[PDB]
Amino acid sequence: AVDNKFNKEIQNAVYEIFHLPNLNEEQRNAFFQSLKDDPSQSANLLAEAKKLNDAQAP
Amino acid sequence: AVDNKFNKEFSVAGREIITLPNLNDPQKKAFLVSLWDDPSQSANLLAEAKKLNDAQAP
Repeated sequence: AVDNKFNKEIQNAVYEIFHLPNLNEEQRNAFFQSLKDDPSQSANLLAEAKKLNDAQAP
Repeated sequence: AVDNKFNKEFSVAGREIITLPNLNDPQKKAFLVSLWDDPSQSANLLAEAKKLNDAQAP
């Protein structure tokens, strides 16, 4: 029984998501809720966040 | 069993922390880990981060 805490992965995804300047507040809240519920999916969530950030660039 | 909506508080307070220009990279990351781990402490953490930022001003 391996205890995977994902400390590095979570903290990296959080820091990067906060720096994506084109996300809205609702989007950040959705990503953080999904990460808290399933921290194994940090890479999926960060990739999606980056894609939305870029789609919402002025 | 109250849901304290601390996911939304993490999002709002975290953004404020990362927008403090005079904090360094490990300082902002230390604040964010504490916030993620205990979002009930958001106001205390934000206050501490603001005082630290305002004090490290050029």
